[PDB]
Order: sequence, then C-alpha cells, then structure tokens
Amino acid sequence: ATCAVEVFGLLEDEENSRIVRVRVIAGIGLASDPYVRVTLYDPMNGVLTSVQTKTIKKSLNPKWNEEILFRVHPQQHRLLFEVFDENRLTRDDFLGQVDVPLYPLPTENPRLERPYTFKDFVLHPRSHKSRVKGYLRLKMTYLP
Ligand SMILES: [Ca+2]
Ligand SMILES: [Ca+2]
Repeated sequence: ATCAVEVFGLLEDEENSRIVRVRVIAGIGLASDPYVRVTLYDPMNGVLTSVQTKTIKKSLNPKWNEEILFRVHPQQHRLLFEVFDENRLTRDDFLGQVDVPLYPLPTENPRLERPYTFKDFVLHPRSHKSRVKGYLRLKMTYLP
C-alpha cells in the first residue's frame, strides 16, 4: 500500500546476499485458471518462503507478467516454480514445475533501461500421475 514492491526471503542484506528480480512472464501451451507458486529454498534447510502470482481466469496461455523480488544467497538458494489450476471448491490441479539455480545471473545496469529478454523452461511432472505440457517463460536478474 505504501509498499509498491516487497522483497521476500532473507530479511536483511549480508556480504553473501543479492536481490534477484524474478519476472514470471507467461505460461505457454499449458495442459483453466492458472497461477504460479514460486518457492525459494535451500537444499540443506528446505523452504525459506513462497509467493503466489495472481490467478488468470480461463486461459491455457496466461500472461501473468508479474515480478517478484527475493533476497537470496545466490550460490546456495534455488527457486522451484509450480503452476496450478485454481479450483474454487476442490484441490488445485498441478500443471507443472521448473527448478533453477540462482547463480550465475546477469546484473542490471542502473543507468540503462531493463531490456526485454526471456528464457523458456520446459514444465516437468511432479509424479508419474502428472499430465503436464508447455513452458514457463521467465527472466531472472540481480539488482545493482
Ligand atoms: Ca479452475
Ligand atoms: Ca482449490
């Protein structure tokens, strides 16, 4: 409200911490009201936090175009993206996951405008039962 942009994850800056800007741009050819839960974790200690995007109603190609900032230990922490279909009266159906490291990533240049670029990541099953299709379009960069 007085905060336009929150930083999640580590609650203070240390020598070994950076802020990563995660753009959750779109889902492409998903298997329908999708959102993405973005979980920040450490292999040794498990989940630090998670943030959920808005839900896009009735779409197999949702354009969330949403940014989330996390304060992280870039060489230690990882991100798990899980896409779900929000169901009002039952369990939300799983539409796939992507799991990525947080180093190396480009650092933003404060003097220049952030260019639009992206990478597509194939969505993966979470069990033999998952029926998953398509890609998650993302961009991750460090703040100066
Ligand atoms: Ca639904
Ligand atoms: Ca539900």
